[PDB]
Amino acid sequence: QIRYSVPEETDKGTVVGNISKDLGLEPRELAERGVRIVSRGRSQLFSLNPRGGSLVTAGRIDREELCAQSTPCLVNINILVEEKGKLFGVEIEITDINDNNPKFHVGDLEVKINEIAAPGARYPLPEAVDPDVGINSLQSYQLSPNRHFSLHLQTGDDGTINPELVLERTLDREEEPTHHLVLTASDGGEPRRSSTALIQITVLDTNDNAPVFDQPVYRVKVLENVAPGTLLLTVRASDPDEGVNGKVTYKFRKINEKQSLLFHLHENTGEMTVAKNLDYEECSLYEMEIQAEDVGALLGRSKVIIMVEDVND
Ligand SMILES: *[C@H]1O[C@H](CO)[C@@H](O)[C@H](O)[C@@H]1O
Ligand SMILES: *[C@H]1O[C@H](CO)[C@@H](O)[C@H](O)[C@@H]1O
Ligand SMILES: [Ca+2]
Ligand SMILES: [Ca+2]
Ligand SMILES: [Ca+2]
Ligand SMILES: [Ca+2]
Ligand SMILES: [Ca+2]
Ligand SMILES: [Ca+2]
Ligand SMILES: [Ca+2]
Repeated sequence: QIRYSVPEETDKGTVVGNISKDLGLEPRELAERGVRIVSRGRSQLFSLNPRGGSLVTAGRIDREELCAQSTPCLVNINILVEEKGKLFGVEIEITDINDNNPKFHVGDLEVKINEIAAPGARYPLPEAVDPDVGINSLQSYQLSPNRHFSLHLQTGDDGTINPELVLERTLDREEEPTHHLVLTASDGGEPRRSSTALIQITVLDTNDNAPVFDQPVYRVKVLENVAPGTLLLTVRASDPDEGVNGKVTYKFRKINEKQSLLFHLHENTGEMTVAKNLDYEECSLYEMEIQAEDVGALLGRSKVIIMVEDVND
């Protein structure tokens, strides 16, 4: 019939309730009337103090290991007055305290997101478990300020929380490849508890940058009697894409139908040099079309105007 209560994580010899008064006895008589505890299970976590006629704690008491998720933490014990032959039921409540903040299961999480991803996409975030329940349980999720994302606290009829990261501004690894965000799980206590997990956004690459030359039109003036193999020009095209998507290949547009090449444009480094003596060819003005190509078959087109200056006259 009796109901007591006691805070958790308390010490040994801590009062639970004035049992001598509710038992119809007197303090000194507690040892005299031969009343003891019938220790069945968790009832062993308590002991009787016959000196002051009280029920006291005799071991470590923590709701997390005893009750945890259950809203009421109750321990029902049976106390027997033998001489009177009377039995009594004692229900004991346990107060939850804040000694267990919301802790994540991972200290970090990497989210691989491609640039091509349009706003509206969503990627799951870690969750922190709260051993304590109530106000001393997980209360909020805070996300460090960014420009491309937003913390969506999803909640269904299930009851629990689902923190998902929503993209609302397109990413671009050609500008910024990685991002570092902070996921703070907070708890309402005194002071407010909290833990944090790291969120690394790894922006994967897509081939969206087409090759683009340094100049629409390349211009060079060289004497006809210049030695073959002379470095006329160093052609270059830009492609900020990652690795294979950034590999640029330079070549003449009409390279396939040509017979004897007058100039050699290197496939990789794009170095344009003299192949044959320009004097014998007797050409005074060249206007050649060149192109640059990546593995995505994206083209860049440019021109090169070679003015050949005659010597002997
Ligand atoms: C998480 O947030 C709390 C405030 O809610 C801090 O007290 C704690 O140190 C951690 O930064
Ligand atoms: C949680 O987040 C904080 C940033 O507020 C980190 O400094 C900490 O190491 C933990 O990952
Ligand atoms: Ca506790
Ligand atoms: Ca607790
Ligand atoms: Ca807590
Ligand atoms: Ca891009
Ligand atoms: Ca790219
Ligand atoms: Ca490219
Ligand atoms: Ca000549």
